[PDB]
Amino acid sequence: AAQKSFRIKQKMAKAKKQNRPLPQWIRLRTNNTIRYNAKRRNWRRTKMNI
Amino acid sequence: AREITDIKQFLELTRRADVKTATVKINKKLNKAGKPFRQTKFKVRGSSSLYTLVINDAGKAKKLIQSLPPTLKVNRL
Amino acid sequence: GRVIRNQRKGAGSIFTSHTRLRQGAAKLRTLDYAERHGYIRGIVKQIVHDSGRGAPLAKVVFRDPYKYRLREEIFIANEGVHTGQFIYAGKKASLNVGNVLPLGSVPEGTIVSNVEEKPGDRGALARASGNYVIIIGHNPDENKTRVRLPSGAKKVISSDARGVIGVIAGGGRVDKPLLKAGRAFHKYRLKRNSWPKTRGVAMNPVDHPHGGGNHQHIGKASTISRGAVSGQKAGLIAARRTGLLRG
Amino acid sequence: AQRVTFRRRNPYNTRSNKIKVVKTPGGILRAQHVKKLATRPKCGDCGSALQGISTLRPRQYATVSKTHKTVSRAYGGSRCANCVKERIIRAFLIEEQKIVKKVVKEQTEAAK
Amino acid sequence: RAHAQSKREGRHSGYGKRKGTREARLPSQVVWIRRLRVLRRLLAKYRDAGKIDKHLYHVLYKE
Amino acid sequence: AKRTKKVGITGKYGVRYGSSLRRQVKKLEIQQHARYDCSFCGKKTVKRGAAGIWTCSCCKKTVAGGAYTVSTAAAATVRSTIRRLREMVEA
RNA sequence: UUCAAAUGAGAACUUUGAAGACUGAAGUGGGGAAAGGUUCCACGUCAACAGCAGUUGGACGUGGGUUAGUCGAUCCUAAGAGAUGGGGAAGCUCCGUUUCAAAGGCCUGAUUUUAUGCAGGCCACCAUCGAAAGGGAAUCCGGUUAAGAUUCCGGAACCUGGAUAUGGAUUCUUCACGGUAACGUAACUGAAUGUGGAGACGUCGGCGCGAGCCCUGGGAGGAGUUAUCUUUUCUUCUUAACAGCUUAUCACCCCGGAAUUGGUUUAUCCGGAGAUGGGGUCUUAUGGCUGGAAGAGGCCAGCACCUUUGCUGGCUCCGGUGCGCUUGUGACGGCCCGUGAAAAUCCACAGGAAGGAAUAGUUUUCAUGCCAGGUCGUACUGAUAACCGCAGCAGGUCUCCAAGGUGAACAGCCUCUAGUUGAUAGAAUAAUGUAGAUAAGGGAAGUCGGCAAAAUAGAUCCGUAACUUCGGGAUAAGGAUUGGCUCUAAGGGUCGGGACGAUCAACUUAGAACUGGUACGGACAAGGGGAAUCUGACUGUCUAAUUAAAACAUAGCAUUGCGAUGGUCAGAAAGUGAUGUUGACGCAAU
RNA sequence: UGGUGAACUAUGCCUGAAUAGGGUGAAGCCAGAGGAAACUCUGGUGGAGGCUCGUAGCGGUUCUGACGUGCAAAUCGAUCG
Ligand SMILES: [Mg+2]
Ligand SMILES: [Mg+2]
Ligand SMILES: [Mg+2]
Ligand SMILES: [Mg+2]
Ligand SMILES: [Mg+2]
Ligand SMILES: [Mg+2]
Ligand SMILES: [Mg+2]
Ligand SMILES: [Mg+2]
Ligand SMILES: [Mg+2]
Ligand SMILES: [Mg+2]
Ligand SMILES: [Mg+2]
Ligand SMILES: [Mg+2]
Ligand SMILES: [Mg+2]
Ligand SMILES: [Mg+2]
Ligand SMILES: [Mg+2]
Ligand SMILES: [Mg+2]
Ligand SMILES: [Mg+2]
Ligand SMILES: [Mg+2]
Ligand SMILES: [Mg+2]
Ligand SMILES: [Mg+2]
Ligand SMILES: [Mg+2]
Ligand SMILES: [Mg+2]
Ligand SMILES: [Mg+2]
Ligand SMILES: [Mg+2]
Ligand SMILES: [Mg+2]
Ligand SMILES: [Mg+2]
Ligand SMILES: [Mg+2]
Ligand SMILES: [Mg+2]
Ligand SMILES: [Mg+2]
Ligand SMILES: [Mg+2]
Ligand SMILES: [Mg+2]
Repeated sequence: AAQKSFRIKQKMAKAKKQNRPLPQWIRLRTNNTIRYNAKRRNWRRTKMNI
Repeated sequence: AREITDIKQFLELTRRADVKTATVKINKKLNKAGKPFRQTKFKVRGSSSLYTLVINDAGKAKKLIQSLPPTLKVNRL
Repeated sequence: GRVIRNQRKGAGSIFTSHTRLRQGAAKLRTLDYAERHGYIRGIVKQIVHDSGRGAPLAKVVFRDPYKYRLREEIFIANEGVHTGQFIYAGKKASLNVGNVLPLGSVPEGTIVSNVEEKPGDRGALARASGNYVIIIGHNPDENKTRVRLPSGAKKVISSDARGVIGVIAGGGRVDKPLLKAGRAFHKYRLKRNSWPKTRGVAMNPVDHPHGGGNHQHIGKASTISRGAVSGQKAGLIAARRTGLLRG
Repeated sequence: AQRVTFRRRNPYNTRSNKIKVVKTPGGILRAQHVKKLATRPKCGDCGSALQGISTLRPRQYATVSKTHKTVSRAYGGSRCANCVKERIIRAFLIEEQKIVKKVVKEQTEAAK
Repeated sequence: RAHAQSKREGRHSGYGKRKGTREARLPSQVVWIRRLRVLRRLLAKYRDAGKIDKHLYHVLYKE
Repeated sequence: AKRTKKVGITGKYGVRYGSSLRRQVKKLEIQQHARYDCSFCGKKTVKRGAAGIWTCSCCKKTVAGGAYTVSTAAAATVRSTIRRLREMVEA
């Protein structure tokens, strides 16, 4: 809103830091079965609902 | 900012123990009939206010300049 | 099969009175020692309009007998009362318009207003514009006074009940036709949410006892008894008679 | 012609958000937010504006000296100098009338 | 500017060029206010100069 | 010149609401907008603020009166009755 | 939409230039509120996504970016919400918001190792939450980034809280003096308590004034046109918060005593309750001058040039006009059975409790000086792609600023500043379509029905019937005129003076001559009318998404109940509620 | 049976905001005329109205137009209030 509560800003900061692809070295781990970030969130597709 | 018209007041104001800097500014005010003259402005920086004394005569300008205290840091133009 | 409008009014959600602009409750002074034994003089500072009230209000200042200060009282202004007038309230107060006197301290035929039903209730009778109570008799044996009320009813009141000499100001107000819906609108937006009114016969049966039918008609007697229950009392409740009086 | 914008985040024309257009030393037009105009102090008796009292917003009265807020007279910055004159005359005349009233009462109590 | 000069010279003001009513183009109240202000200014000027006395001034003011 | 034959101030209402209602309103609006003698200062300067409130433009006296007239006939009768009763009690 | 160049493996779509257009200032511009949440910006980059394509992107990958004592929140209260005391409920919990309660904190004595000891009253206000548009302490200008700025830098201010010295002021008439007065000032003691003011308020109408804009003259620069004409067309010529002096309609004061009544507004109010007049006092909206401040910003001209990148010089001035537009404001006027918030907060006055006098004896709302001002928000979009609608959806979504012409006009049409040139394209012009049009003669014969379309249309001047609630009907009906050009007349302000003259300035109206393929509200824009019947009085309202109506409402009329131990209505109950901040000219039910 | 909704919409309340230019011309006021008296009349001024033409806004009459596997689970255009 450009006038946001600190609680909203803190949630937005967490979402911003979470918004990243899978680290590549994860795939090389022994017995790894994670292929991509399945919880990837984008601002044009899914709204985070506060 | 505040204008000072009394040279005696300006003299006491230049030694107020909180004023440290002053600026002497030269303005050309030229016209064909009224006056093509040279005006000087003595600006003293006080703690809360800037005091300006306007002198339209060069004789008084130089007298005040040489009457300024030595501890006062003076900028020209 | 649905809760009807007159039933819904009692929950008082959208049907409360609109009191934002009102000057305060209009009432007499608290009956104290000074009014009980002598009189106390007040000064009319203002005659002000009150939102939602036809009658104007007099704002009267009295001195506090026990602490150094002034006390404001909101009286209902009687006809003739003016700013700067002195008001006298008490047992020994004079018989002048605007003065507050016990009903036992006035002769028969006296015209009073804002009359207390019981001594100390600070005014309950003859409060609307142009209304008054007539003192018609005294019974000093039982300390009682007979009065005629605005409705024509005869009443017996304690002679210690107080009243204000005169008639409530603002009379003749209802003699002017409103002429249009908007004036009724502005009249009731300062009072409460009772306007406009939908006729029961214009509704469906679910909404009103008068609802429904292939013509608009009540279909059963509109005189409803006293013992009817909520949702049934729509029409002429406990009507002793109906129709135009004198043919 | 150069058009302007509100300088605060209030986008509505409320009476606390009034502006006027000024020209800056930069040569451009700019909005300037203007405070609500002050109301003159009024007499406590008649309600007319008090002569010789400065017109400020209520908090600004704590900044100026006493000279701006009063007049050199009884009820200086609260009454209008005709109401003060009326107060003086009414007080003197009613006090004299009280003396007359009690002298008359003392005279008429000697009839018996 | 050329059209404005022609309008000042009186052109383009015939019946075929007017689309608003006469009131809309120039209010009759504005015309009356100008006329009455001229008359009152003249009457006051004459009274203050002494060409007329206050009784003649009052009659002329009313009429 | 004569601008209306009979509607007077009710010409603002045009042709609606009916002639009888407009005439009834006419009488009360003429009363309500009339200027009245001030009993205190003696000048034709009393006008209605709101229904029942009558203020003099000079001397600033405000008096409680009728909704559309300064004094109602019932109020005048009440004043006469109160004066008669007070004088009878005093005599 | 087009041409060319650049880039690229690849260009209808990317970038640059050129051209052609559009939005045309209730914008396709510049900002914001809700909402979103990084979409902002840079670099790399095109597998997926983009109604085709793609080297581009609100995509993908990696990072950078949001700086406040003064802008908000934070504080106040609004309609309301809601603990406590207490009552109800098996109970989850419900009522109620000051109540049937033993419901608290101010100053002053203070030995300042240290916090208190007894004093004597001070209202009785009952928690708290409730507004990023209501109230409210205080900041502006210039510059600066890839992206931040009223927050950063430079300069210049202001408020609050605190501390505190000097100067000034005052005092041996202790707590100032002047003015007839309205009142004036650099100050010029003042507790409890009380009173008053500000905060603090509708709407509309014309009038006055201000500001910004619009228009315009002269001059000092720059650019365009220049076959011809054009002392020409375009453009720069600016001045913040704050401060000092000054400046006002209204209001008030002194003198004076008015009929031959006078003064006076566009609007008819005012005067023996003291007018006109003469002279004064005051609010400082607002404007002027000065400081701030030319040192800034703007526009140019000469040299040097990626050597941190510059340097040097000049000018930046003086006028006019107004039913102009937008906006602020003042004094008024109209309207109401409508009279159009509250609190925090600040100040003044009344009162007189205490305290205070001679090389520092008090106090200082006077000047200057010292210190500090926390927390959270701050990027961007705000929509034919950043919100909601399953989406990059022709829908929906609050608000500020608003140039020139035409014209009554924020209408339509064209243009300037700014912005955009986006929506798959190429080729060809069958039928049938959708949208836009035209039509000989007839003129509603069509059809359920003139549906649809056409006709009318602006303005000026003529001329207007029945009927009517006398207000209307009415633009009734029905006619004439309208371009261009050249003129003519009327309608003003100042100043001279002690009967006109001289100067300055608008745009309305009327008339005449001439003129043309008889055209002329030349595009745009813009009533069809009349005679009757049914029906609802009218204005208004409803079936969001098949019904706008004769349906609902309405004023008016009538009836019914009720005097509070009450009528009507609510609740499981209640020491519980709505009407009710009410009282028959009222509330409730029809 | 126990819960969740008044971000849509219905209604009240509180606090804000928004609404060109024209037509008509109520009261009040000023001047004048006719009349023996009653009294009547004219010209101005003024700017009223849940008046009127008509923008923005609000709405949704008709084409029973477009669309009707839509731009859209209610929209588009014109005509309208
Ligand atoms: Mg979305
Ligand atoms: Mg009804
Ligand atoms: Mg029905
Ligand atoms: Mg029944
Ligand atoms: Mg505010
Ligand atoms: Mg006009
Ligand atoms: Mg007129
Ligand atoms: Mg293309
Ligand atoms: Mg593609
Ligand atoms: Mg971008
Ligand atoms: Mg990215
Ligand atoms: Mg603030
Ligand atoms: Mg709060
Ligand atoms: Mg920015
Ligand atoms: Mg700074
Ligand atoms: Mg920011
Ligand atoms: Mg921003
Ligand atoms: Mg932004
Ligand atoms: Mg297209
Ligand atoms: Mg044909
Ligand atoms: Mg033909
Ligand atoms: Mg046929
Ligand atoms: Mg047929
Ligand atoms: Mg048709
Ligand atoms: Mg007809
Ligand atoms: Mg429907
Ligand atoms: Mg809602
Ligand atoms: Mg209307
Ligand atoms: Mg329909
Ligand atoms: Mg269809
Ligand atoms: Mg449609």
